Amino acid sequence: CWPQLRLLLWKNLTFRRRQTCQLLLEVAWPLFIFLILISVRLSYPPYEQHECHFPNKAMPSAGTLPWVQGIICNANNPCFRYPTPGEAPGVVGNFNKSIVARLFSDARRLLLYSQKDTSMKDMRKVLRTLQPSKELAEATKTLLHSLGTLAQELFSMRSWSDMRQEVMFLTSSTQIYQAVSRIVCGHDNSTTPYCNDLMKNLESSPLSRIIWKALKPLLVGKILYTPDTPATRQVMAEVNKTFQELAVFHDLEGMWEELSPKIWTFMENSQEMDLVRMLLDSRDNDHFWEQQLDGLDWTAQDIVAFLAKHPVYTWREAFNETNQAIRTISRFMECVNLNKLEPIATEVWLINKSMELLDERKFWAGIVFTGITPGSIELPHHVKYKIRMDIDNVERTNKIKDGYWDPGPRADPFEDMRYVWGGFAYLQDVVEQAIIRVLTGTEKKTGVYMQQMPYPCYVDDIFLRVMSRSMPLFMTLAWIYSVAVIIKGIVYEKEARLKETMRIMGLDNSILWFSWFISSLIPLLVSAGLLVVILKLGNLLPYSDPSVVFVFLSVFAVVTILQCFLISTLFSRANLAAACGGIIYFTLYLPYVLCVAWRDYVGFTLKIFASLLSPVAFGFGCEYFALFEEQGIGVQWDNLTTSVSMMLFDTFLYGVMTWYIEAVFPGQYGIPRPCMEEEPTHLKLGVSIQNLVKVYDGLALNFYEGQITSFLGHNGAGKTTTMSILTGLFPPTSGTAYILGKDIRSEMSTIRQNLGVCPQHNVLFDMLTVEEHIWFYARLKGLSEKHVKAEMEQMALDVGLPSSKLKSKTSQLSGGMQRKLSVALAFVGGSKVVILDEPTAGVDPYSRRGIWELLLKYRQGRTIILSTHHMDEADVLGDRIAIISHGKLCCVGSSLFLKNQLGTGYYLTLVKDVSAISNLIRKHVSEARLVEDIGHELTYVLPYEAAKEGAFVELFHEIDDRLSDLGISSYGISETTLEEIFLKVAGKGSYQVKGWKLTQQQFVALLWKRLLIARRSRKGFFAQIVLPAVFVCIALVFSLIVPPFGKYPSLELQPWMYNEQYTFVSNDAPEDTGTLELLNALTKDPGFGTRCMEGNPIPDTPCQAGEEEWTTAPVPQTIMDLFQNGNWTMQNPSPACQCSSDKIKKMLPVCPPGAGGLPPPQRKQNTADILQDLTGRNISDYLVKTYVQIIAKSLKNKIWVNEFRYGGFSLGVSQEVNDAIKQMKKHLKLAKDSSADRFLNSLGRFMTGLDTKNNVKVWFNNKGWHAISSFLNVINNAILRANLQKGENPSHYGITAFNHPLNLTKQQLSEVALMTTSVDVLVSICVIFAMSFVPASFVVFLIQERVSKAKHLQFISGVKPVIYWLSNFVWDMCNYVVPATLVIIIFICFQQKSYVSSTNLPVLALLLLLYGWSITPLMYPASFVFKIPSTAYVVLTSVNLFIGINGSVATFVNDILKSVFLIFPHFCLGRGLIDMVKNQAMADALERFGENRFVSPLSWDLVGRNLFAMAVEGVVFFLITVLIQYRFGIPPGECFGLLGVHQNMGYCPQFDAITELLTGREHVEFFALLRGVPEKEVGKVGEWAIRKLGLVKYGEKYAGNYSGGNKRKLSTAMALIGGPPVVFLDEPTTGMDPKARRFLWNCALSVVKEGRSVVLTSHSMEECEALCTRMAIMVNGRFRCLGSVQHLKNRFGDGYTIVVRIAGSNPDLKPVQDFFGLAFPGSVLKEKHRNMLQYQLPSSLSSLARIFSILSQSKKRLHIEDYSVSQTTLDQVFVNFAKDQ
Ligand SMILES: *[C@@H]1O[C@H](CO)[C@@H](O[C@@H]2O[C@H](CO)[C@@H](O[C@@H]3O[C@H](CO[C@@H]4O[C@H](CO)[C@@H](O)[C@H](O)[C@@H]4O)[C@@H](O)[C@H](O[C@@H]4O[C@H](CO)[C@@H](O)[C@H](O)[C@@H]4O)[C@@H]3O)[C@H](O)[C@H]2NC(C)=O)[C@H](O)[C@H]1NC(C)=O
Ligand SMILES: *[C@@H]1O[C@H](CO)[C@@H](O[C@@H]2O[C@H](CO)[C@@H](O)[C@H](O)[C@H]2NC(C)=O)[C@H](O)[C@H]1NC(C)=O
Ligand SMILES: CC(C)CCC[C@@H](C)[C@H]1CC[C@H]2[C@@H]3CC=C4C[C@@H](O)CC[C@]4(C)[C@H]3CC[C@]12C
Ligand SMILES: CC(C)CCC[C@@H](C)[C@H]1CC[C@H]2[C@@H]3CC=C4C[C@@H](O)CC[C@]4(C)[C@H]3CC[C@]12C
Ligand SMILES: *[C@@H]1O[C@H](CO)[C@@H](O)[C@H](O)[C@H]1NC(C)=O
Ligand SMILES: *[C@@H]1O[C@H](CO)[C@@H](O)[C@H](O)[C@H]1NC(C)=O
Repeated sequence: CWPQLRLLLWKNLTFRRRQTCQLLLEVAWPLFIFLILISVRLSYPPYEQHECHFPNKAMPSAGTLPWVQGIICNANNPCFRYPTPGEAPGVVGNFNKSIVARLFSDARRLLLYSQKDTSMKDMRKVLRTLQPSKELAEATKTLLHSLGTLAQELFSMRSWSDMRQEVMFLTSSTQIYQAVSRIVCGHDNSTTPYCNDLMKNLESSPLSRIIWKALKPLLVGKILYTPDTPATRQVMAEVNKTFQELAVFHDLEGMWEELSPKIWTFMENSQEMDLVRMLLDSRDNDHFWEQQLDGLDWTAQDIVAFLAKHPVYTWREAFNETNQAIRTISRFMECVNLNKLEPIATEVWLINKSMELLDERKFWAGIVFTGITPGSIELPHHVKYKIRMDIDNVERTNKIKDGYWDPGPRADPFEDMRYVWGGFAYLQDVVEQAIIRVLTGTEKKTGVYMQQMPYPCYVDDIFLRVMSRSMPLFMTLAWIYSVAVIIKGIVYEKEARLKETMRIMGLDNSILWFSWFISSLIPLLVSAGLLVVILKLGNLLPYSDPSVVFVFLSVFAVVTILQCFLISTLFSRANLAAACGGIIYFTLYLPYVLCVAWRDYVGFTLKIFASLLSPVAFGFGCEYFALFEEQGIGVQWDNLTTSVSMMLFDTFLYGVMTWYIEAVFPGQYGIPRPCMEEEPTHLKLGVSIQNLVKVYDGLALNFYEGQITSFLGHNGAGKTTTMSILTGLFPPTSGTAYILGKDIRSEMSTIRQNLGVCPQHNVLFDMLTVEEHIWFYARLKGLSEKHVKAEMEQMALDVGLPSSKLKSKTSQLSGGMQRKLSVALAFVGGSKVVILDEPTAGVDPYSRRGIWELLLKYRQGRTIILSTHHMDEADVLGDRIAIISHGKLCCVGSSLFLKNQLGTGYYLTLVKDVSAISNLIRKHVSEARLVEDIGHELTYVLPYEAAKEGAFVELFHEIDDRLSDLGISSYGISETTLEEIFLKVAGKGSYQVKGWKLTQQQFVALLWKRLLIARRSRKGFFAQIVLPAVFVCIALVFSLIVPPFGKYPSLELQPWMYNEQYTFVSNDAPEDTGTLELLNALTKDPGFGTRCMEGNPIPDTPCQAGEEEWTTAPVPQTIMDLFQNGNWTMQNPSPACQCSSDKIKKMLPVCPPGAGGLPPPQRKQNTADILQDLTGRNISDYLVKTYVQIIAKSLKNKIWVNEFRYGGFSLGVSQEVNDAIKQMKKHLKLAKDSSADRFLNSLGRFMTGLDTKNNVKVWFNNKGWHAISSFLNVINNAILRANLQKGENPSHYGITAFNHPLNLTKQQLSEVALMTTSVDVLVSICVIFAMSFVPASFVVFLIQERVSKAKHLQFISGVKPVIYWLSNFVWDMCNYVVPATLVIIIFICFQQKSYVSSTNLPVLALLLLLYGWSITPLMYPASFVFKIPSTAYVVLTSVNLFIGINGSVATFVNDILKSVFLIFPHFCLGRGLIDMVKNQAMADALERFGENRFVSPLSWDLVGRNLFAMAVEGVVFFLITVLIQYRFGIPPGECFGLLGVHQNMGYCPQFDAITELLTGREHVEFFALLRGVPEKEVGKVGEWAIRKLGLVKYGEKYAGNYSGGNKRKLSTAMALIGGPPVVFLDEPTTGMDPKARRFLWNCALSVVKEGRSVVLTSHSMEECEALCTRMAIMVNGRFRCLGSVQHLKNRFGDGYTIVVRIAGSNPDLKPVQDFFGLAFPGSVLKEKHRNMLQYQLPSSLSSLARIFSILSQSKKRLHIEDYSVSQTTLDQVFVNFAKDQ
């Protein structure tokens, strides 16, 4: 079994090598795919980012100055890469090095000191006393002390010394930025054009691009509120106070203008300044000043120089600088809108005013209070308010998350930070604080800070994940090509009956399947190894062992090969299977991507039950590979095992299914599973049949060695069954068959080793040479190398191709040479018993004679068993003819015995009065009669038993005597043929219709034929109507699940919008009662917010009742010992872990347990979430470590990891001045209703609104889109509930905030309407792909009818092919229209207002109609150049899909492009659909906004140009299709057969040309309707033709299910429908059966005898000599008689043939042979047998009387028993004419 496997492997490798066309592409396709993949990979490098923290943002309630400082400088999330000091639980600053803060603190200190200072009083007292004494010295000392204290207080500021330097340095790109960052924080018709171009150059400068967007809605915006309720009025007045807190710079200009002259005259010409300047320079005061100054700068000399009078830095310069600064800050503040408060009556007017202000580019958010009942009391204890703002300034409310998870803290300052720079959080906090202050009436000041949670050193490698999760597509493209190739190969080897021949030679299917598996696995394994190598080298899958991926790809190759072995058992056409394999593989892989989208509810059992396919298992393996690759550790030898096990189970299942289907459902050739002469005993016996039986008798026949015995039968008895049983593959019955002494049922393998079989089909492999065939067959026989070479040389010498030009050439020989080689190949191995099956089927007589010579040369003891339907072959070759019938043996014996036992007498033929010759013959012969009389031919019959006494000689002498009297020109005599013995043993309409009505009749006939072939196709090509239907159905059901992408509902800001989350509360500095009560109110019965309190005022979220436990999670002993080691302080409280080392890219840092440090006490807060106490713990490090470890643990299980925590809280701790200011205002220059009073009040308010007792940091995760506002509302509600007194039941006390964006403007609606292409193009492509399936049926029907089936056969008669094409187009439109209408109704069923509208439906309908009308003729010329059916479907579908994708990409993107792309109807339909949807969307947007537009879609600009374009395109395409086709002596009753005007000629093609879906009578009815037969008598003509050509019992049956004889009879019936004067036939009886060819011959004779000549061409000379009368051999062409029949047999024919048999036997008589040789001089020994001789006499036919005389005289002397004399045949004359060429 090993040499056979080696031979099969060699044959497969040689088949693969000799092509040199598929293997190089099989190698280059995956190479190109992976090169494109690595080229795309090299363009997207991985994005690495270090771990970093974010600063804390200050809200307006935490002070105006810190809020402004946080807004201005740190507004870009610098991600400082280190824990900022603001994240510490104690300090909430990070603005300690600010200069503005120091200046404000120094100003506050100076203001507080100026009240207690009384130096002015002492100076006035000294001035009054001076205007020496005792109290004068004490007064002077007190004045000096006060002056020294004032100087020490003034010189300790040092704030203006830096601000002045900064402002002079302000008046190179990074220098100004650094100066601003140092001065701020740490490290047109409406307004004047001044602020206009100020803002213009601010937007035009690359310095405030991140600051102007945040400062625009602060000083330009405007706030509106509804309704006009006194409670709303109070809360908005509080908001206005909060806003005007920073209005101190407004009333400063008036104060400066009022206090400038006073201070000027006080410093210029006042006595106080004079006394101060006089007391500064002296002899003893210098030491006092030097001591009081403590060595600081600006000594007394500088003091006198600065405070001098009439003057380098004098106080006048500082005065002018202060004046200029006040002037410029007033000019800046002049256009700062601080009156942003507008009350509106109702909501719709508020929205209208909001849109109007948005059109004016000055509009901030608007508050809408719900449930107020205008006219009410202070508050209803539950305030509900919504904040409406522009969609470009707030986060979207349609979704709360990004969808698919990805690393990254989402900290973009502009794209995902609209809640900060948009102004939502600030205004929300202000409104919440105002509501709290109005509800409680308290004076507490609690600040709120926004701290963002840091991220633990993430990297971005999304491309790697996408490539590793979408691997199967690129991994299986080239493999789909390869499996298509191998499927084509398998189906080609199966269809050519090669597997049946291998099984006949003694081979099992197991070894064939194994050889195919190996030959398909070798190149697949090579490709898998190369792909593994290129993946390891190209850094596409690094840190991965090549061995595991190599074995994975090997298992994938094995399972794909077994899938192909399963699929190949369902097809019978090589090209069709090759085209369908890739589609089947694609639709079998599609389940993987279908399941990967809905994997949220996919269980393990469902995955296992769905893992019966190979692509889904490969996808699961690739997902596991990606999961183990994204963490940098890779996959090595250590899920995947389950995937490999499922793939092996799939291989086993595919193998079992293949073994089952091959047995139960085989092809059209397999078997499905649930007158006796004396036997010559002088030779050897090879086969012995004894009582063979079957399923519905007795067979006793013996075959001898040195004889070529025949086996005849009607193919209906037990002849073919017995021949098959003798060859094996069939279980025998209760009988015996001893082949060379071996029983069939006993041993079958020993018999097949020496048994040659030659079936009807020639067995020759393609791409192979004849010497390779000989070698392969000889090696499969079982011979050694020397015997193989000897047999090859002998066969090359015997066949007749001893030349290197034919031995090394492929199967390019003629049919005769191929048949001769196939016959000779059955004699390899020295087989002692051979069984032939119909040799020389359709070869010319020369190749027939050659094969006969080869068979006679291979007769030396080989037991040749002939089996053919030809009688002349079995007569001239069969030595013992055996004819059986009815399953039993009827006759057996030699040719002479069978002809002389039950045959008829000789047949004489005279070729030129018929009564004189008949009377003479009846006078000479006893019982003679006339057989036939045809044109120049008279044939009679004579009894063979008569004329034995010597009457033959006298008759021949009488004929030769008066031969010139009669008109006979030549005479001949022959014997009885074997065909007669085998047969003995077993349309007109009375008038023509050709004319004007003939065209209409042909049109209606073609339409009727097409309707009949389309109606009877319920099982055939009927999917062309239901497949586009379901395609459009699924395309529409896919378009009803996509959101409109233009809706923003009212989203309630609550932290419970997510399923599960973790919270935390950190009580820092637990020594204050306020922080303790705030923590209590935050962790009391009401809970965090308004989730559950006296009910559930939030939809679809009920609260839990009982959950209260302060428990700690267990900890292993390892971490316990690690932390008992010690040295774990606040700084570095846990072992950190590195991330993204060199050459190792890690998505998240992995490190051993103990990263968090300790499990904090967790407790469920009765709100579907748990909180953990983090008091006294490092918040940032703990959060980072817990987040990274939780994400790692959740990703290690592959459970679609999502966010873990969202928010947490950290509580901590941070009038006299006002009183002093009031005293100063009253004490000095007191006034009222002036600018000074207002400025002092504003300054006092600003100084008061900057100190906060306690504060809370709200840690929020920016991954949640609405996480900051939710927890802000929560902490505001907690602050509200903490400020309640006397126990007001804080359960029903809460504040609810909403987020509802305003209505979209015109531009936004236009962009939303235009952004629908991403949905429209998919529907357009799906509709195009569904509608491009109808013309494919028409084009494949045209291809099927084009290959000599119906086109040329109808063109033979007058059919006017233009009318044929017109009828085809009409029927295609009528078929296309019904399906188009059905699709339109299906579309109409659904409610798609974009199409069902009264202005979109008829235009949609006519567009589809025109698309069909234009696409029908486009594919018409594609059927011309296609010499294969059932294959253009997939190619044309791929071309249409490519054109559709090209049009879609062109529409995606221009005028000239759209103008020239109109030639494609798919592009036209796509553009029409796109324009229709766009017009509908624009009209809907205009109706929604309040406009009116009635633009009809039928305008020539939008839609209507494409319609005319497609119409003219279809017209010119039909014209081009019509023009392409055009490319711009035989007397009556003479069968003049060529032995090499349209309506009056009949034609019969060689190959059968019938439709497989029509009946027998319908064919002749259609052909009569085409031949000008009236519709009235067309049925009578059809019935007449049916009765003439037989098959009456099969008149109503599909012609496709007929047999060869039935198809030939149908062709003959069609050939004589109209009754032409001359009918042309080509091979009428080919491969038929006796008793059936005689019927066609008699029909032809009856046709020709009625005065209608026939012209028949064929290869069998027996049919020609039995039918034709004049062998018109047109060597020179045209018409030329070649001397009839008998004339040609007597003129150029050979001599006679005499077969003689001796009376004596055992074994023969040499004297008879000697006398026969001595009698005739030209006697040749044609065949010498035992008791049987035959001889040939050339050039001695004219003396036949003398030959008969000598035979009669020698019968008694030579002891002759039987004799026979016959003439030459027609095939002998043919080979004689062809041998001399
Ligand atoms: C919670 O836990 C985290 C870590 O788990 C703690 O964060 C640690 O403490 C500091 C955070 O404020 C970090 O100190 C910084 O370290 C930087 C690293 O630079 C190098 O440091 C190494 C020593 O590790 C030196 O040999 C090198 O020469 C480098 O200096 C320092 O650069 C940084 O110094 C600052 O530089 C800036 C700019 O020059 C100055 O303006 C500034 O004044 C300061 O000098 C600073 O020393 C520390 O690295 C960080 N991580 C670790 C592992 O310690 C938190 O502190 C914990 N929470 C609490 C409340 O303690
Ligand atoms: C809300 O505050 C604004 C300014 O903070 C107030 O507008 C001031 O008063 C009148 C307009 O009512 C103007 O003459 C002033 O110039 C405005 N600005 C300043 C700085 O005084 C407004 O009156 C306040 N409204 C309510 C209802 O309190
Ligand atoms: C608003 C009014 C009341 C402020 C009055 C205080 C002003 C006039 C005084 C107090 C402190 C003084 C400053 C003290 C220090 C210096 C640094 C020196 O190199 C230039 C002069 C300069 C800058 C002085 C300018 C004048 C000064 C700013
Ligand atoms: C006789 C042999 C040598 C030639 C056979 C032609 C083969 C190689 C060509 C002709 C038609 C081609 C197919 C046409 C359609 C498709 C569908 C597409 O989705 C995958 C490629 C696939 C499956 C092509 C594979 C290669 C193909 C089958
Ligand atoms: C900043 O912190 C320092 C301590 O390092 C402190 O002295 C200073 O007052 C702080 N600045 C503030 C709170 O503005
Ligand atoms: C805003 O949109 C809502 C949503 O339907 C609609 O009811 C309202 O009339 C619209 N208002 C304006 C001014 O367009």
